[PDB]
Amino acid sequence: IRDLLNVLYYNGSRLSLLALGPVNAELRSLVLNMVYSITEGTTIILTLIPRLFALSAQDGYVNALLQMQSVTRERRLPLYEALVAWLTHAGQLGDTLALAPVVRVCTFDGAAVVRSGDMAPVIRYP
Amino acid sequence: MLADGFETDIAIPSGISRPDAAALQRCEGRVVFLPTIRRQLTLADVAHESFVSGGVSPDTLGLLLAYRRRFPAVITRVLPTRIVACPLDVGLTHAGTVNLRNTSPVDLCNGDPISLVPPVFEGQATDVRLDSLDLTLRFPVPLPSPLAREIVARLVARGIRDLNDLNVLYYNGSRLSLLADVQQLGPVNAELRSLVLNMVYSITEGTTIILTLIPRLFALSAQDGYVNALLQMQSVTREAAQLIHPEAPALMQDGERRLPLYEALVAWLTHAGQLGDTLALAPVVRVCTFDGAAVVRSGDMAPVIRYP
Amino acid sequence: MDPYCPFDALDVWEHRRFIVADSRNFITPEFPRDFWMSPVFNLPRETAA
Amino acid sequence: WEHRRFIVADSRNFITPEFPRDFWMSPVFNLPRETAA
Amino acid sequence: ARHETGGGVNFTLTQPRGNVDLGVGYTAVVATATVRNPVTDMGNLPQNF
Amino acid sequence: IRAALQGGPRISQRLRYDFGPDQRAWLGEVTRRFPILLENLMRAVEGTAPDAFFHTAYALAVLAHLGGRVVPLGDDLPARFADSDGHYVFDYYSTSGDTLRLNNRPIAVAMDEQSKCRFMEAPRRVCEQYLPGESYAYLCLGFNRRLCGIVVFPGGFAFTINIAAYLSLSDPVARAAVLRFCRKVS
Amino acid sequence: DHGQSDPSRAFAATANPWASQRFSYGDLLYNGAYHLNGASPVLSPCFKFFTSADIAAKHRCLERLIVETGSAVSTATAASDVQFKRPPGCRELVEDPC
Amino acid sequence: SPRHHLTRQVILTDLCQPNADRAGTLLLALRHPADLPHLAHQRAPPGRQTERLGEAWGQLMEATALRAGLVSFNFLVAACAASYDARDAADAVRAHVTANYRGTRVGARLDRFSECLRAMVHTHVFPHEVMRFFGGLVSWVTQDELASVTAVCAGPQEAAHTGHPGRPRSAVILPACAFVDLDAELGLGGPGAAFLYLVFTYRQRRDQELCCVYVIKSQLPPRGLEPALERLFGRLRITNTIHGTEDMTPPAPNRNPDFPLAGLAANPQTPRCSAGQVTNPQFADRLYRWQPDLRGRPTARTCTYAAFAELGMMPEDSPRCLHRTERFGAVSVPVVILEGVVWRPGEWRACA
Amino acid sequence: GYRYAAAMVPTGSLLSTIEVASHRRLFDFFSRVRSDANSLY
Repeated sequence: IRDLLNVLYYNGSRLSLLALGPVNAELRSLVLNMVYSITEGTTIILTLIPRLFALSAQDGYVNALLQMQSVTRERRLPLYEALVAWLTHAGQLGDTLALAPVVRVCTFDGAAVVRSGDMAPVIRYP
Repeated sequence: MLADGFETDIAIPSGISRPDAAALQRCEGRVVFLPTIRRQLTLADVAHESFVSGGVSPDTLGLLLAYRRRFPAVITRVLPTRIVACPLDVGLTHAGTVNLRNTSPVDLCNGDPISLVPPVFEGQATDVRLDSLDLTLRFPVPLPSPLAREIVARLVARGIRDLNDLNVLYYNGSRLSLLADVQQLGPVNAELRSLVLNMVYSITEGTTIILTLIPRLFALSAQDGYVNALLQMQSVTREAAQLIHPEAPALMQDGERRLPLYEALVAWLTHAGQLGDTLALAPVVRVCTFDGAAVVRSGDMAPVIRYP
Repeated sequence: MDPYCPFDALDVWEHRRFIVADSRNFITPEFPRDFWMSPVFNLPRETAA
Repeated sequence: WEHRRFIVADSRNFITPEFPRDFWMSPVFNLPRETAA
Repeated sequence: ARHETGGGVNFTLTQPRGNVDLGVGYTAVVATATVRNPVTDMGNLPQNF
Repeated sequence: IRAALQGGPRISQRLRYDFGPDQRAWLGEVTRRFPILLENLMRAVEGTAPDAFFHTAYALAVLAHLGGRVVPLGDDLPARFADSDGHYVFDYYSTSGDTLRLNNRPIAVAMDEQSKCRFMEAPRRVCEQYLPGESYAYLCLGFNRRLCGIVVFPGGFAFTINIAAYLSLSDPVARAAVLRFCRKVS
Repeated sequence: DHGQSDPSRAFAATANPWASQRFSYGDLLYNGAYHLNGASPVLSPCFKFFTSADIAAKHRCLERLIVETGSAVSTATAASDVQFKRPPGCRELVEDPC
Repeated sequence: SPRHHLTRQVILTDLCQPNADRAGTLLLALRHPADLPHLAHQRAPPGRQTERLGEAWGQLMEATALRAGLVSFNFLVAACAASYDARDAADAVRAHVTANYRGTRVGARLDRFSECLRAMVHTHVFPHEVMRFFGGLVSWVTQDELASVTAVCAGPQEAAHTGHPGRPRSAVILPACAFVDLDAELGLGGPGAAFLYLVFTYRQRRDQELCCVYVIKSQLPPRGLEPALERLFGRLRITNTIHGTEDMTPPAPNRNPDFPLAGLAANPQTPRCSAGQVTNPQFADRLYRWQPDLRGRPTARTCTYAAFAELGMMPEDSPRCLHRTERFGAVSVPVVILEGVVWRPGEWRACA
Repeated sequence: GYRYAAAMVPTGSLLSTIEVASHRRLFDFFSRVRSDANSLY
């Protein structure tokens, strides 16, 4: 998204992600779904409520958000033909980008920290 | 999962006619909502006799909002004295494989996460009504996942029209449609709030930058074929590019020490990417056929192994 | 004559044990406001002069 | 439990009273150094 | 004890034991005889704060 | 009081009191009721006898200030009145009806934008129960060792008043007033 | 106490005014109880000489003080590169005459 | 003889003590704390002090001397114990932490580790990202400053061999300041199995923050917990929205008017441009200009109140709760004893 | 509690069976076991 940060800290052990040539190009379809589904979402809700940005940032916007939280208070645009279609795509990326884990490591008779290249024991949720 | 599995008993009374008892052995695999994890329940808890709220009959949409407050279980076998089921949240069986049966007009391929949906389809709403005991067993319809994201998104969109077409589905090129009914104003406000809270939380200070990428996509869609087939033909932002050219805010408050785009994406995957689970229930179930075929037809059994 | 308030009002469920953020509420009586009269300070019949 | 409505005490809550034009020209806000009292 | 980790099954063996020192007074001697190689080089590493 | 309300102000609340939606109707009268109170402040403070004036919290805040310019008599001030600047000592005047004073002993409430209230350590008076601005029928009038004041209306709406820039007592008048109304600290 | 004399050399109150007395320049640098240098892993060898909280916690019976210095816990480590304060892991039975 | 999984880990005994807390307490692991002063430097909301956390966590490491360890549950409860409801029992959980753990001046840690949790939330590295579940004690071998911990990370608690053939099982032990049911407190009194939920509670104010840990037993699924956690803490979700956002600077007054897409789409006289004309100054600079401000908006990371996770279940017909007090040396504690618990953890889920 | 091996060989048996949980206050040690308690062994 910067093209149109690479410091990771785990275990107190510094990582790096930069090392870029094909990696920028290979990931390009991931970027173009992530941008669009957000920018479609932040305009339909901006169309349903045309006041989400024109309210004052700390007087009125907090007034409207608190009433949204409370349970007990009750040509043509292709507007409602988009809320269907936007939830098809945003409902899809929720599977492949949540990254549901399969494996838990419970160590036994060995090192607590598993190093790069070891053989680690594996359990699944029972 | 328990070490020997968990299997409930749904108690059958004594007075049931043989044209009613011999029609319950066609429930070898169905889906039954339990409210508890009791080992001995009654049929008067299972049927739609136990479903009805105070005075008010349910629609097809608010019927979802008492599914997630209940426990979906699968009948493994109807015995002549009782009905043995297995819940999906506690544990499946020893092997974890549970046999099912389709009610769907929709075929099942491998690896499809099964969600369950009420009988919304026309020409489909078939329930076994027991005349001997006034019992109405509404059995929900197992569907593949991306249809289940659609049909929930269809019916929520239908009620928003009625506060001030739509009913056309396609799967493998087969047209199929659903019933058009009036909707109760209660369970629509329970869904409209569940949308907007899970949606306004997806707006972050970092989203000011991504709004300024909208005029870049509309030009980029004219060069790559992947991107015009991405926007849509009936999209919205394509009409936003022909009217509004945004630009970014100039400076930031402490714009060195923080990552604005990274905050907007993590807060997007936890609210909007979670939304397909908020409206519907959890897709616990998917299909792992061992040796039978690749695709399970409608009306045939299918083995099931769990999933988050 | 209404006091300006940005916030309209909210709905707060409170279990009696889990009371946290101990603020205090404004007490108003049970009789209606037509009985709550305007203040009258009677001037004396004579003046200090 | 207990249920009630709830208005938040924010410091932006102000109040605007109205004064009469001849209010501050009152014989008590304007006292001499030596009165008859 | 039998417990399986890693496909293989560990057979951990334990044995509980006891130590009672029944000596009223001193009953054992260590005697430092010779000196092997010093670990620390006797050098000048000045200390920072 | 005139210096704090000369140009037309907005009296924001300085305290922390949550309302009710029916309770907007009560504060709506307090707006209409507002300038009549400020007169009958100055009337009822004038209306006291000069011998009986020196039981109020206002007189015991002046004598605690002229002493440092000793403890005032009767020991009405708290033991921690001279520690920080939030340790105020209040009065309680009736809002409706005849505007009177409703206190035996001056009442000390320590405080901390907004700030909460809190009593301190110490036959019975009903008006001793409630914090400043907590309820109807209580105007509150509290002062400092700095002799900066505050007038707290029902709901927590208040504004600070500097009395010390207007108290005009000369030094021989002051030390003749201190020695008569204080006591030397042991 | 510097109204009393040094038990080693009894004709002087100390041998350093800047190290022996309380709140001295020696105390302010090398006590555990003030924590100037507990953040760095490098050992200070006079940590056991100045920290008065450790000696006052020890007992006085010479029957047990002798055996406990037969198997005392060293403050240094040998697996460290330069010389480190010990990790809370390791224990080395190293005898202390000091 | 059912199936259960074990763990072993050589663990510093800085904060958890298997000498004091016997077999059957919860354990919570941590990430390695060298990343904490950088994550607070990175994920912090703007207009706050980022390096407050490293000073606060620093003073804890500067007070245990008078490596990713483990925090037992009784240590975490007693740290946050100054904000509970049954205050008499809350000063009984602290009353044996300072008097049974191997070490001196324990109160200098309890007024520091709770002070660390007062700095986790303002520096916005939330402790449920850092706190991870670890199993319950079935055996321990101890020494000075480290011990070998053997827990059960999966399975039933009531099956692992303790090592003593005198008492060759255990039972889950929890203090009575955190075991909050939602059966008797919601009216649902029917029989049935019940789950177990760990819950953190946040309260974001200007240097006035809290922490409350509970082991909540309920019959709701994780899919149906989000109303019930709002049910108790309705004021907390309010005060996190209204008092959480501070020193974020707003652009005032309203720089942004209404959003004119719906007003310009229905008119034919409105100027437009195609794909080849956009990103050019001779076509796009006659269109509408739109400069939205998002500063001081109470974002979802600034509006959190709770964070749950699964802990396990109780598969009986009815849960068997007990209420006893057992002896930790010379101080006895209000303890809720849970019987027959099967361990299954889950992911953390923010309730923003 | 009490010695479970001692009650394995009893010195004399009771005759009338009564709900003992009503007469709790007479006893120094009292414990109800549902079917099998873990702490019996």
